[PDB]
Amino acid sequence: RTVVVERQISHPPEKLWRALTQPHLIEEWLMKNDFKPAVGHRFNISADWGGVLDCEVLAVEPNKTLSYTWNLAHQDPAFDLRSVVTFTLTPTPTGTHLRMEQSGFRPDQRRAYGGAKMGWPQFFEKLEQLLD
Amino acid sequence: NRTVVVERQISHPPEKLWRALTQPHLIEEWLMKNDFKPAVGHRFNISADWGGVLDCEVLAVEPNKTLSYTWNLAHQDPAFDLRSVVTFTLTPTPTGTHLRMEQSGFRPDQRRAYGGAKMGWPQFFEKLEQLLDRTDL
Repeated sequence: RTVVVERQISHPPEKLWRALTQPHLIEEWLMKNDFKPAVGHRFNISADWGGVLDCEVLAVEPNKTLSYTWNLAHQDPAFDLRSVVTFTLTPTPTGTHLRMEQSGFRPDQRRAYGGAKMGWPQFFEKLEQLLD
Repeated sequence: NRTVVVERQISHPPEKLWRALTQPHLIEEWLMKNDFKPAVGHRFNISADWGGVLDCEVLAVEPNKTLSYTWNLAHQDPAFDLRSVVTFTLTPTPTGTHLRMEQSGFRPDQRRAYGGAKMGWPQFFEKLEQLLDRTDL
């Protein structure tokens, strides 16, 4: 299954791009992370309570495309997530159109699938609030 | 090995607080998704919408007084390989209940984990107090 979220952002691509690629900015709308805009770069996204995700930068195309894995190794197949998250920025007259595609959810992971459709909209809201 | 301690004075009776700490649908309100059960040895998970998950096991249960369970996450990187015990202690007071949360098991090589819990628990308790107030008469 794939979770897709799209939104029209009222800011230029460069400004959105920074909020998507700078650690301290990502942390504002997302959470703690050691992200770096370099293909092959491995990093983690974690929460203050201990939860953590394992990621690797897959593709980087300044102001246009950003993709990285978003996984968690777990003995329980229901929580053993392997996915790809890809941001696609499309410049428009008023700002930038942003699409997020997260792929890889298995039928036995409704929890992760559902949590993604619920959480991304919130993550986006915090991102827009940040840019505003 | 360090331990995180957080205390709060809650303006609600111990029984009410106890329910919010032991009821799945209530725990999810201030904490997150879970399949908790007030039974010693019971294994469960606490998971987030973004994919994060913790493996837990009930260790001790003393109605309206004490509650303890493991709070772990197996990870290849020792910085994230968390192994800890969370224990809640309820002490009846004239205006409500005094709550203490002790989470021990933090290794000296897990600086980020220790600090995250220090400011993470205050956030959870804030939502806990909010829940107790909105569900009050």
